[PDB]
Amino acid sequence: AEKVLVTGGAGYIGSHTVLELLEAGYLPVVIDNFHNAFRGGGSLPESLRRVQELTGRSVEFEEMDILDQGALQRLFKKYSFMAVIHFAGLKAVGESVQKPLDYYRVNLTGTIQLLEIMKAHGVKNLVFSSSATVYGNPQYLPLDEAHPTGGCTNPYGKSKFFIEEMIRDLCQADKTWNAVLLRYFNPTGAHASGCIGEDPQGIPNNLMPYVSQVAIGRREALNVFGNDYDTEDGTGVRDYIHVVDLAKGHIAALRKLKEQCGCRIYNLGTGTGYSVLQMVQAMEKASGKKIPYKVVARREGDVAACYANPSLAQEELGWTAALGLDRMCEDLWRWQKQNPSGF
Amino acid sequence: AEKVLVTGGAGYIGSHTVLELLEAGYLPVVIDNFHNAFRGGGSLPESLRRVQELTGRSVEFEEMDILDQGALQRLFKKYSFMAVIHFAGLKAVGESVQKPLDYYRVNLTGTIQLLEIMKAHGVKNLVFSSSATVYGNPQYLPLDEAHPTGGCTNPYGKSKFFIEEMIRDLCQADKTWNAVLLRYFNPTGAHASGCIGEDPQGIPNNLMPYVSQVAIGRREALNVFGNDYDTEDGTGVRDYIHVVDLAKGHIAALRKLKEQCGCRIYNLGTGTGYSVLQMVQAMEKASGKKIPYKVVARREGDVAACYANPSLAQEELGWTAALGLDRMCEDLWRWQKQNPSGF
Ligand SMILES: NC(=O)c1ccc[n+]([C@@H]2O[C@H](COP(=O)([O-])OP(=O)(O)OC[C@H]3O[C@@H](n4cnc5c(N)ncnc54)[C@H](O)[C@@H]3O)[C@@H](O)[C@H]2O)c1
Ligand SMILES: NC(=O)c1ccc[n+]([C@@H]2O[C@H](COP(=O)([O-])OP(=O)(O)OC[C@H]3O[C@@H](n4cnc5c(N)ncnc54)[C@H](O)[C@@H]3O)[C@@H](O)[C@H]2O)c1
Ligand SMILES: CCNC(=O)Nc1cc(C)on1
Ligand SMILES: CCNC(=O)Nc1cc(C)on1
Ligand SMILES: [Cl-]
Repeated sequence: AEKVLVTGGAGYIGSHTVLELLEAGYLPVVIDNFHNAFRGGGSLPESLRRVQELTGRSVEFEEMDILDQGALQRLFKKYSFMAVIHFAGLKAVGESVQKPLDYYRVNLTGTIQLLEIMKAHGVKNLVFSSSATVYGNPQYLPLDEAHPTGGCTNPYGKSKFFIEEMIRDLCQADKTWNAVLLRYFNPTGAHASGCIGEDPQGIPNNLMPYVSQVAIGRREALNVFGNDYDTEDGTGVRDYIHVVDLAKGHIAALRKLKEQCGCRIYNLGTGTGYSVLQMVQAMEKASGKKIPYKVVARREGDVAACYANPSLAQEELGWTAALGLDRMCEDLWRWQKQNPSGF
Repeated sequence: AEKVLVTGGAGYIGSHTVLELLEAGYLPVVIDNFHNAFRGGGSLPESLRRVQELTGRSVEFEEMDILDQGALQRLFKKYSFMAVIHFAGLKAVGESVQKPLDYYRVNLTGTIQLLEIMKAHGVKNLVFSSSATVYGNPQYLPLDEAHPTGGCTNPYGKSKFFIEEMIRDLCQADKTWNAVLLRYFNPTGAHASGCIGEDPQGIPNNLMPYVSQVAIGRREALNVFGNDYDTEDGTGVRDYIHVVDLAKGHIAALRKLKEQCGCRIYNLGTGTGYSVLQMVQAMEKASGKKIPYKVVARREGDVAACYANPSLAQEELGWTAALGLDRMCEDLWRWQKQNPSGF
């Protein structure tokens, strides 16, 4: 009878997490304003319509904006939530630099309003979908939870760090609160059905969607930003986690809340980084297609390598990533091939 | 003609700044929600009614909350502002620890909404009243504008740092913006008339109100947290600026905006810290009263000395603080004697 609110649940990570919630026997209620999700032929976002088909279970959904205080108040009176998993936000790094106020409005004001209504209704159990960009430029590797946070170099990253700090302070002030902050890097891959996945609008900003678009013929060549890094092959080494593993980590965090854990922070990841060229090669193998690329200048603010240590999650969340590079690529490619234009 | 919006202009630093604006020939419009200011017998806050009397000039005033987007929209259509000086916020360091969400809501969401409406109306000139607590615990002294920021532990400090970062990012994204961030420590004293000053606060940020209250006989003794610090007399050395000098610094910042300066950051202060015992002594002299004190243990997290270097402001704002510790004490005492319960 108690429900789990999932904000931004129509999106890439959200929709995968809704599916995992349903399969694990929880009752999700999703809100989304369709900022970055596709509308289906019915009331549901297309992603969540397919989730219903994939699971045989229904998703309760309300189209609303977390910036709408009155809608939030109504939502919290209407449903009895035992916890909230918070994905609603803006997440494009390049757009954040250009439009910082939008990022701070949606991410900060949105989160503060959510926390306020949660507090008002005594829902004091939160999984926050954070970002390992909060660690800033790596001072050692792999990044663990003891590594410094802050000194991010873009508004997106700062907004994530600021939210973490607000949550930490809330939990300090009220020990009844339980919150799990999950830090990870690049979600990749798709549900094994190939029926849902990441559906970028326009030219993709992340590597893997771009590479899949090259493979499918929609793009000519991948731009590789620098090949003179202090890495094995010269290209940037980055951290890629299968979205299904990531979604399962959000479930493990939800369960951790039941232990009355207070404020906890965990990295989610495989513990192994891959270079740009390693991902291209893996996508060529998965796709059976040539993926042309062109080396261009380093991108402002990029470092040689960043990857996370997931040992703490393994020990305290009972969680490990099961899906490796080839699976990420195979699952991405299936989504791409089955859905050449996305939703 | 063009006006200067002063948010939180009914409060202590705000009201003094309004008077300085009037004396310098600007046209102020104040907004305040009376969260921490006293209502007068007419439409104006008592502070601003007395400012009118002091200057012989009128202050326009609207009672509204910076959290109210619709009220902000109406305000910016109603008046034509050339610039905004932003004091509206919560500012009790001790209260922030107990109620962090309120600090983040008012300070962050309030500022974001202000910046958004400013952008929407092409008002791109801001003086932000910041806090030198953004430097965190001193790594060297005196603190200058090159010193690291962030690493504040209290929510108030963090909120101020986060606002600075949002403003910096806004100005990075739009070079047409001009903003001056003013960092200072503890305002004290009062207008020389003795007719305005700081009202009794719930949770003061500094010892001066307590010392004045001991001298007036409202309190028995001052608690001195430690007398074994690495300082000349063993008591903690802290940074105090006369509120009139502070207010004049906000005017200097306003003028700097005309230079199309972009984002600029200046410390304001006298350049010399004062110990607890020096303040006691100075208030004894000013008051002609004995001020008993009791040395108690150090407060966890307190440092021996913390004060700001104001050289950059002299060089680039043409501004110096002229009023010293004795004057701060004399002016505080006059306000206290003329107005034992504030307004
Ligand atoms: N994609 C990544 O690489 C990545 C990495 C680290 C962290 N994250 C975090 O995950 C979350 C985003 O998830 P995603 O990658 O699935 O992106 P996404 O854009 O696919 O999903 C976010 C969802 O939030 C919705 N939304 C946005 N603003 C909203 C608002 N004001 N009210 C209601 N709904 C709103 C969008 O419509 C979208 O459906 C954010 O918290 C982001 O910081 C993403
Ligand atoms: N007093 C200090 O020790 C100190 C030190 C450094 C910086 N500052 C900064 O100075 C400003 C506060 O000035 P002050 O010390 O004169 O305090 P104050 O409380 O006297 O003034 C702040 C004013 O803002 C008003 N206000 C609060 N919330 C508001 C809201 N939501 N909408 C509209 N009005 C609102 C209050 O009613 C008050 O009149 C803040 O920006 C604070 O961070 C103060
Ligand atoms: C989508 C555009 N291409 C890339 O993401 N290329 C990259 C990423 C990194 C790192 O280096 N080149
Ligand atoms: C509560 C009033 N007393 C003080 O503020 N005392 C102090 C302040 C510092 C510093 O050391 N003692
Ligand atoms: Cl369950």
